[PDB]
Amino acid sequence: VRLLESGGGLVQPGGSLKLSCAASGFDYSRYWMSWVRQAPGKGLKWIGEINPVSSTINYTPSLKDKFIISRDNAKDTLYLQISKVRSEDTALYYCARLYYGYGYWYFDVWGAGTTVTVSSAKTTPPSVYPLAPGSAAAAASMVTLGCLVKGYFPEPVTVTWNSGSLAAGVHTFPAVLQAALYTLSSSVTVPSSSWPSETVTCNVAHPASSTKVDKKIVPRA
Amino acid sequence: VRLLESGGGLVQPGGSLKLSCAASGFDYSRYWMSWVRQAPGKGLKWIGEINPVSSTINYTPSLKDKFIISRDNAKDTLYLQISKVRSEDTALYYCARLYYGYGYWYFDVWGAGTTVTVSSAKTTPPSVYPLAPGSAAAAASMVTLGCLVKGYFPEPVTVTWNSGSLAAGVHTFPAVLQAALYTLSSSVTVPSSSWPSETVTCNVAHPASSTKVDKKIVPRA
Amino acid sequence: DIVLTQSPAIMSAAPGDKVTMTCSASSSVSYIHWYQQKSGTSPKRWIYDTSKLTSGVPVRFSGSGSGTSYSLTINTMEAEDAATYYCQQWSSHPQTFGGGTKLEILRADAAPTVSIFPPSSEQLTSGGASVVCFLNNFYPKDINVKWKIDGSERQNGVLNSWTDQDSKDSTYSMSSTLTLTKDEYERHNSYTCEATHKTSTSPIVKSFNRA
Amino acid sequence: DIVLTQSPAIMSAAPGDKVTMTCSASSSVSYIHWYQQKSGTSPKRWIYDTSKLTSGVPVRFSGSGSGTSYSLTINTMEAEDAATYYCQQWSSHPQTFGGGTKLEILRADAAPTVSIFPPSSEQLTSGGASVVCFLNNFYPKDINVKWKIDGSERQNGVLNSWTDQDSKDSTYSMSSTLTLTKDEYERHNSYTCEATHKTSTSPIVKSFNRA
Amino acid sequence: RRRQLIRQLLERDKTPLAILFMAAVVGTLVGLAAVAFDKGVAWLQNQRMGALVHTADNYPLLLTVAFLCSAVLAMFGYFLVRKYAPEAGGSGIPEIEGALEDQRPVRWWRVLPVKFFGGLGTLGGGMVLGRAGPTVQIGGNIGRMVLDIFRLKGDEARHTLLATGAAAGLAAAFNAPLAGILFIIEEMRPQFRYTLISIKAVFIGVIMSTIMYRIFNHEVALIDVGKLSDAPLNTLWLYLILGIIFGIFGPIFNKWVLGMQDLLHRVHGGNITKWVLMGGAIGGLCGLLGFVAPATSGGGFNLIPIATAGNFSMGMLVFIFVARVITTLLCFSSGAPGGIFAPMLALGTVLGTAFGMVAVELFPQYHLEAGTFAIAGMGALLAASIRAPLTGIILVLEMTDNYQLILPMIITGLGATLLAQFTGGKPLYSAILARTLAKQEAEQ
Amino acid sequence: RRQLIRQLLERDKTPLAILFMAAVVGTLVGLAAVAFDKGVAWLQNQRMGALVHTADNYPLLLTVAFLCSAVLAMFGYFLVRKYAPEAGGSGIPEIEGALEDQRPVRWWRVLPVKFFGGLGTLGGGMVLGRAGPTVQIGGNIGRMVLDIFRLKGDEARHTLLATGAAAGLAAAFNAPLAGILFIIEEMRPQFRYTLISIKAVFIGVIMSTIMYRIFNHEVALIDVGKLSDAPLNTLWLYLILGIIFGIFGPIFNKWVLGMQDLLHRVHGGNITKWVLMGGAIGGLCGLLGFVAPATSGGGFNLIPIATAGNFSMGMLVFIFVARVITTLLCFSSGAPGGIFAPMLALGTVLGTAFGMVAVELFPQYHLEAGTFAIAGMGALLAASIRAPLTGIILVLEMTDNYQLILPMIITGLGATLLAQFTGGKPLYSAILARTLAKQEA
Ligand SMILES: [Cl-]
Ligand SMILES: [Cl-]
Ligand SMILES: [Cl-]
Ligand SMILES: [Cl-]
Ligand SMILES: [Cl-]
Ligand SMILES: [Cl-]
Repeated sequence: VRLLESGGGLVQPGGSLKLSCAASGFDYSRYWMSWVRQAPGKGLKWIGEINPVSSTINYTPSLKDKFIISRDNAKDTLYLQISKVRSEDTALYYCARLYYGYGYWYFDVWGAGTTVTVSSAKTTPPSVYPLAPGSAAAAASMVTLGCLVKGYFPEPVTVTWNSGSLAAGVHTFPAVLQAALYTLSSSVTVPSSSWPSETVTCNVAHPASSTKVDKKIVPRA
Repeated sequence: VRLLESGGGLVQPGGSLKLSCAASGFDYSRYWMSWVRQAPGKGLKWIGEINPVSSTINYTPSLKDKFIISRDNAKDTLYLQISKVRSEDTALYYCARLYYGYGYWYFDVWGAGTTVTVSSAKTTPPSVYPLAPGSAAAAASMVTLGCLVKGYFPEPVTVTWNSGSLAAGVHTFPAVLQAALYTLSSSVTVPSSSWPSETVTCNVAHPASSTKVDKKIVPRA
Repeated sequence: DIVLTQSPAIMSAAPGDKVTMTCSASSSVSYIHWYQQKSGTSPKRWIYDTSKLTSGVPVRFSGSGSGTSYSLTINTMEAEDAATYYCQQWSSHPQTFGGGTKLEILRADAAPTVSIFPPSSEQLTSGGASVVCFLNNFYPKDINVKWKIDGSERQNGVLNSWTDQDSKDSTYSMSSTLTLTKDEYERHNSYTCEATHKTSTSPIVKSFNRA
Repeated sequence: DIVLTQSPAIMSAAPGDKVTMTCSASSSVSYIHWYQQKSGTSPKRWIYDTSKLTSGVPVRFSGSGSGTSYSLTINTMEAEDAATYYCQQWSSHPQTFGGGTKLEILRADAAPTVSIFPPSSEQLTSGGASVVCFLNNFYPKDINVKWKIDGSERQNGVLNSWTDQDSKDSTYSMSSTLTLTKDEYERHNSYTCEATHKTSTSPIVKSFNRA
Repeated sequence: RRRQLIRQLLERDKTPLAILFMAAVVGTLVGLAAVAFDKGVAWLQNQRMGALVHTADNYPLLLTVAFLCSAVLAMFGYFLVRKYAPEAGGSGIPEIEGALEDQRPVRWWRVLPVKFFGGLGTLGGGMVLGRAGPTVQIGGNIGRMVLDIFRLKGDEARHTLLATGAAAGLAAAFNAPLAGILFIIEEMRPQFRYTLISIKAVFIGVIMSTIMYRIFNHEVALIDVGKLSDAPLNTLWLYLILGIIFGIFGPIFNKWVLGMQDLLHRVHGGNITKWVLMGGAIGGLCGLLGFVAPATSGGGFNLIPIATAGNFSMGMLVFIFVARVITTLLCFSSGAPGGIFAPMLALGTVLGTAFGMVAVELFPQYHLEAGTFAIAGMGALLAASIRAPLTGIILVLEMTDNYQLILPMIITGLGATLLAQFTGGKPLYSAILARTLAKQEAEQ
Repeated sequence: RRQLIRQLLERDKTPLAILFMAAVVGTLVGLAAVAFDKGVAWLQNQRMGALVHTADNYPLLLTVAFLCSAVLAMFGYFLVRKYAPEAGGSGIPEIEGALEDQRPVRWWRVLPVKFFGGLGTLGGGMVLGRAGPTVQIGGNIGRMVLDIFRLKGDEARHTLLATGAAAGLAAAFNAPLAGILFIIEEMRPQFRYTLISIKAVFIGVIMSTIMYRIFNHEVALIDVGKLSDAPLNTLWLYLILGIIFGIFGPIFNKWVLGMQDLLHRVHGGNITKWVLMGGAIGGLCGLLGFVAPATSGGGFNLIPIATAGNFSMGMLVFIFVARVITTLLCFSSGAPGGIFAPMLALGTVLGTAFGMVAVELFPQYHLEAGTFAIAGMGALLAASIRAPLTGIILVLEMTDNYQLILPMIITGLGATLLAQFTGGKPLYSAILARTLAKQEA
């Protein structure tokens, strides 16, 4: 039983995007499908719901057609169209499967959800800079490294180290937005005797920008 | 309610091909799917049958695994694998849907077809040439056009006009084989006042070859 | 495995005639079926359980039989019935189909309509030179095509192909295609196509000259 | 539309401990539901119909409440109970969710590890000059970073970002990044990074000099 | 007394083999009959097309033949009743039901031909009469005809062969064996005194017929509706409510049907010609409606699926309801050889659907589907009028195949009789007997 | 006639006081039916944390696997021999007789006995149903009320006793229809008109069914999915199967009966010779419930597996006979439990088997063994207890394959058709007759 919804992404204000939700692992019919969205930081907000034969479809209180939910049971897929989008529409969009206990329905099985950023700003690859300790590095037991990933848009970026092969002592702060550009750093503490001597590489990936870069953290001259 | 079976084609003796048959327009389950093949010129010969839960599968007096019918109700698709194929295996392969009256089962809704030719040849596209009336065209009430499809293997080719939009007055002669190559022509009589003035196009398709070509019949300039 | 054998292998009668085809089983069968197959199409479930016309089957058609020998009948057949009928049983496993019976319609004379075609310009651009010549909508099927290069016989490279009776108009149409090498072709002028059919005493010619 | 408001917005209790979160409705509800949401994952249906743990929910968890006020509880909460719980009703259309409550593995104070960094040579090669300064693994989350250029205040261009409590060590880590123009930067020497956290009376400084 | 019982227990279920074997012949015959009727009825409603369509040009000429045809037949129906078998005209169940208590005769040598050909007219014409009663009655007589032709003696063979002939009949009319049996033993059987009716005998009869119906009605439900949605408990009370409504409307509809049949007795006084004419009158009337608003005329079956689906609008439902509520009375109450059993389904379906659509928009949070209520009531009008809850509930299920709705279907049809009781009214079938039984005497 | 005419006009007028009481009955029966069902399980659970505990030492396992059952099993028999002998056994013959005013409703005794009594026999692992147990715990509930509210009359005694039964059967198989069809096909005094109000039973059954729903929702008891259908050319096959059940019908009746005699010796009538022979067969069962569960326990759980065609022809016959034994040995041994449910399990298993044979016998009928597994799940009830209608409808009610109704009836009918023509009698009425005649004299 899986609920995989695509479609999300970047859209310019006044736009329109058809979010999709492919269902697998159960009988699509007999089921009431819905959508609920979680605005970054905020809570959940039910959008709508569409019964099996789609002879019923309801949306939270939002004018005429801001939303248009539908489903093609011939493809066990749930849809959601959002027109004239605005910043208030930038959130994670989940499609759930609806069921109940005594009868006061619940949101049964959720999905990963697609993100939707509604912005003017233009996509943008990121620039990755290595954060090696200064020349006056008090090389103690542990050595904190890290690499900066700035000037990109939109979210997100995925930073790993040595390709994940170095997962303990890793950090990736939340990205901060500024001047229509995102910026975040990644921390990675390792044993001093382990670093200079070996290769500490930070691998950033910006799907949107269609880029991938490996910055090798070398000691400061 | 449609039964569309693919897979067919060209295979060298001692080979194996997985014929598919996608169902649509009804509930795949509750249904006993089967296969029957028609050898060019000859009649029909039931191959096998595989109940819903596929907990039953019986073949014709075959061998070990000459045939291997199966089905993935998750894709409402019927399958058929033929191993160590031989010339006796060159025929049209239909996948039917089974049902019954009083109970003595019948082959309910037979699908399209799909052909399998066992040979050492090469899957060769066809060459399509426009057959426009000569310069001394005695342009009478009706004008007979047509296009020639030759030098392809193996069968079959589908010739339509203006995409079917012109079906009355069409002809497609049985393909003749020669030098391990097939050749056929398609006739299409239309009203003279209707042709030069309009666009008469013959669309040929050769699945095996994986090709499609539209020859526009232009007067012999 | 029952050995169903459909009596007339091929038969012809004129519409409005009462036609009946047999289907005997080697052993015993019950509740036979019949499928209709018209050229170019997969079989179609016609009659079943010996005599239950399928939703759609003209009430023209009737089913029958009993254990050892069954039959299918058309009270006053119509030309749209031209096809091959297959009786099939499954009152004994594995199921078995009959040899079939090809129904052919008898109609009044219906003289051809020839059409000569000069090899495409594109085919000539590859050494090929096919001189196609159609012969559309005739009846009977007995028709003789004969080629004449620069006013002379010729039977080498010639290939004919008839279509099968028409479901609607009950006529035949055959094509004749003479193939030559661009050169062999280019070294001639008159390319005639002579068709001889019952409908006329003097053959129907239709040639074209490269010149 | 019911106005579900989950009481504690945020809360922390050492594991094994009993913990309880409220969820008041503006009006009347019945058979409330609860969904657990761990960082990076879609909501998961925990408790429902006011108190039916879902197939899998540790029997550690307990539901409760009635009409206008409900609650969810954990007898001996574990570490893997750290998450955000969302109560939701649908005893009145349209359904509504609560503000949510966030459960965090309260742990013992941890002195923050401060690591400062001179802008990359590569970034300086483009006019940019970001002086990153990390503050890794500390508790509680309250921590104050303060920059000092050549021994002086500075709050312009500075940007901080806290991570969300570490699943494991349940500590917090926040970065502070001072951005400047290659020139603005180059015209100074001392770049200190001061961190003030409960764990100490005297802040933790960590500077470097271009010289 | 325990002395006798102990000997009776040890003597349970020993139905004479001769009896059993005859319930087989009965059920079989009932079936073939049930079919012929069913088939013949349709065949006529067919002609009644090749009539309209042939005159589809001259509109006034249509509405003319749309009246004439029904009328002519309808009349022929009534005629064959008033002049050859008055016992027929009407449901036919009250009679057989009374004949069970040895209170009315089974003039099968008369009734069979009459009721049969008689209904071909009324039904084949387009009247708002079912086919149930007609067969159930045609049934018993079949079982009686055998009882006589083989002169099987001993009340058991008269109450049993008459009973199996009934269920055989009912089952072969809705293709529902369970209902056919559960019916006899919940309504038809003499209601106040132990009886010599062998169940095991009935079954065999019912089965035999159900087969007969399966041999000719192979591959086609009477009321396909597909698996509807389910029904949470929090939406259960809504079905009680629907029942209560059916309960108060139950007896009322009974008053009407009843009185209506009196107020219609005047028009003809008892005169054969005042009837036969008033016959083709309501007949021709129906056939007209069966071309200008069919949902108001004919059997009603056909619109049950459409109704459940939610294809009819609230407006169209209410129109259909009332319209039928009228054509029904006017047709049944007019003593036409037909039934009011099936048409009652149509009303319950339609009335339920309606209830649904309201329920839906009222509580969108129950995620309702008006189609459930259309089914929770398809037999509720049977649970208030004929007050035969069990036979209904099980007849519905037997043909709507939605067991997931059994808890709701009961909670409605129960509430049905709960209010059909607490508010006057009585078994519309029992009252008809009481009257015809009382009218038997009280006139000498 | 004058009377009739006045009776017709007087039909269906059940005293509002009566009706309102069938509601309380059904309600109570329900909660009860559940608690029983819940408790039984709860125990079969402990027997797990028990085995698992000693899962290391095999002999130690096989030991506690016996002891636990035995211990409880005894506790069951004890609470019966020493507090309510009327309990021990089905419970249906009793209530059934009590309907004809031929036995008493010692509810102040039976309720606590049969209830906690069965928790032992069942909760231990015996081949005993839960049907009878509750149908009986039922009438008593409807009686307890009759008494506590002294609603006078026979109607209120035959009705509140009846509805308490259906309410009981229903809340056991979650099958209201069956619950009702049962009372009026079997339970009701078989030879004289009675004062039992149907409309009253319903309300009872319903109220309990709700009660069962309030605590059992979202999960069936026997999920089998929609099975294939059944052409008419394959109908006779079901007749055959019925005829088989019809000959084996009475026979199994003989055994069940005699076997309870041949078992009477061992204890003579002695409480200690029973209670001991109690945890004997008990501990025996619980052993089998860890070395071949298909032979032991309730049997339900293997009805699905059986219909699926998951059991081989070999394993089926093993399971048949095995159960055919544990069944007798457990029921016939006067243990407080039923033989209703376990009879299902037999019919299922016996049907399946018939199927697999039919299948390979006629591949052209495109048969599915699973259909015969269902045309017989209640056929053993149509030959033993000779209650076809209630069976047919109890199966439907929980197999949900109405497509098979025409077959199911043609089997179960043939079941009683041979169960009749070949001796035998309502295994439930014979037990009454026996217990009734052994009474006077
Ligand atoms: Cl009447
Ligand atoms: Cl009717
Ligand atoms: Cl009627
Ligand atoms: Cl007993
Ligand atoms: Cl039991
Ligand atoms: Cl029992």
